Amino acid sequence: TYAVKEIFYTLQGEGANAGRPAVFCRFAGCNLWSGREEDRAQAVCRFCDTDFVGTDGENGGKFKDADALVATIAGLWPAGEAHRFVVCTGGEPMLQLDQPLVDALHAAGFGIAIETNGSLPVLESIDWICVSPKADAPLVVTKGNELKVVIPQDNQRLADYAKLDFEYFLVQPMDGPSRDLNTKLAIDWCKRHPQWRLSMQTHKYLNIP
Amino acid sequence: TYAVKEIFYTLQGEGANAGRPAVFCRFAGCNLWSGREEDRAQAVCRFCDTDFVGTDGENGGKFKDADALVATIAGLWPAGEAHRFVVCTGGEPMLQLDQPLVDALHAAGFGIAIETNGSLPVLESIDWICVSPKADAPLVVTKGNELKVVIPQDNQRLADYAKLDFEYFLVQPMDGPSRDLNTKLAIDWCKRHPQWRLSMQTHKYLNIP
Ligand SMILES: C[S@@+](CC[C@H](N)C(=O)[O-])C[C@H]1O[C@@H](n2cnc3c(N)ncnc32)[C@H](O)[C@@H]1O
Ligand SMILES: C[S@@+](CC[C@H](N)C(=O)[O-])C[C@H]1O[C@@H](n2cnc3c(N)ncnc32)[C@H](O)[C@@H]1O
Ligand SMILES: Nc1nc2c(c(=O)[nH]1)N[C@@H](C(=O)O)CN2
Ligand SMILES: Nc1nc2c(c(=O)[nH]1)N[C@@H](C(=O)O)CN2
Ligand code: SF4
Ligand code: SF4
Ligand code: NA
Ligand code: NA
Ligand code: NA
Repeated sequence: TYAVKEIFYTLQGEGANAGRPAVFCRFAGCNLWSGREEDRAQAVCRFCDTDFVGTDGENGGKFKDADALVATIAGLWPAGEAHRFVVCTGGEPMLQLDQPLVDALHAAGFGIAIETNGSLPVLESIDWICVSPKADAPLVVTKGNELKVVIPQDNQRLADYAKLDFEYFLVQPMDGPSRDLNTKLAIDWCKRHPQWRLSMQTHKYLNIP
Repeated sequence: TYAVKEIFYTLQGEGANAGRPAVFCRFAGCNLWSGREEDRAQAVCRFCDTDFVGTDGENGGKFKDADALVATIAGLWPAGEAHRFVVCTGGEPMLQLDQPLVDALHAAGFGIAIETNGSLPVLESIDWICVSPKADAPLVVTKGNELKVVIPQDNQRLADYAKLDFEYFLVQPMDGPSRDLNTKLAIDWCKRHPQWRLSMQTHKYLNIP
């Protein structure tokens, strides 16, 4: 059984796949924050820009099995078009994403991406693994396709991340009252340490979901 | 001998490599437009957003040979950092980019990207080939890494471009008085035909060179 906040079709706004059409499957619930504003100030992850509480968003609900969920995800794809691509996110998707859902998505022709905080083991049959490490959480996922680090966070050991086994190393400016400041910081970081590339949250500039 | 408008260090704003630190080598001169405003209305390519006239920009000039040009390019890279990457553009870079410059850049440890209008044969030893076809010009480069089509253009057979031999197919909104309009058209195009992905001119949103 899957608790899903929302499912929607848009362009991936972030990371190496920015600009790519994708169905987003946003799972409800996270292991680093309750999602309640009352808890934010004491949480492990305190800067979250997302509503992942409950199953009341667009196409959200409790799905009784993988087939039900895949049917809804598939239904959002343009008729007759291939290149099916789904981004599993949340919330922390690895609280719920399992091999049966991965297998059912694959059998429906989807390539699968995940957005994960890296504090939980990931299924390696997932096609595109994006890990976004939180400075005060364990990082147990040390290989993947892209490591997308939100900066700045206190306690961060940023240069150390570049030692890990990823294809791409990205910094993403932390949105909030200092987004423009953080964007300049991020640009400067990449220019000084060009192993790193910039990940903009482009959907916020394009004003799309 | 090379006529170079400007050379500068920044992040690639466009295409699949958007966000990546790069030295931009902007060659002076193009074969589809003189670069003069009085000629724009009659040019083969009429929507250009770039100044490629003369050799008077930052680090711009007339370079004696490949070694002199590579020296200036390499000089802009952060000392002791690898991942060297140069984007050859202009102007139309294939008017000037030759094998000795490519070989010299490679010997200096640079990966080489090109931004080309596709009307001239390209050097296939270039590491990253981005082709941006102009609807009223011939297209003689029909394979490469990314095909980044600026939209809308009159006379365009946009869907048909997808039959060419590229890894990525992108649409980029035409900047000018209708940028926001064209951005909406481009997003819609990708969502309708998800083989295509959106290429934003992110440097214009970030306000960086
Ligand atoms: C909402 S999280 C959900 C996926 C997973 N829980 C994670 O943290 O990777 C999706 C992405 O948004 C990023 N993000 C969250 N809050 C952000 C903020 N205020 N500014 C920028 N990126 C943010 C996260 O780091 C992550 O890369
Ligand atoms: C200035 S051109 C130089 C390289 C070569 N002349 C070409 O056209 O590809 C660099 C890139 O900017 C794109 N471009 C030019 N004018 C533009 C505009 N008004 N809006 C959006 N992209 C534009 C071109 O299509 C090309 O992809
Ligand atoms: N367009 C778009 N892209 C996104 C997001 C989002 O909310 N919209 N959210 C991010 C996420 O929550 O995973 C990833 N990329
Ligand atoms: N940052 C940045 N990226 C660019 C450009 C530019 O002017 N700035 N110009 C484009 C070009 O003229 O090739 C390609 N990408
Ligand atoms: S770990 Fe991801 S989903 Fe959870 S609070 Fe942090 S950014 Fe939000
Ligand atoms: S072909 Fe490229 S450089 Fe030449 S006018 Fe068009 S966009 Fe500008
Ligand atoms: Na989000
Ligand atoms: Na330009
Ligand atoms: Na058209």
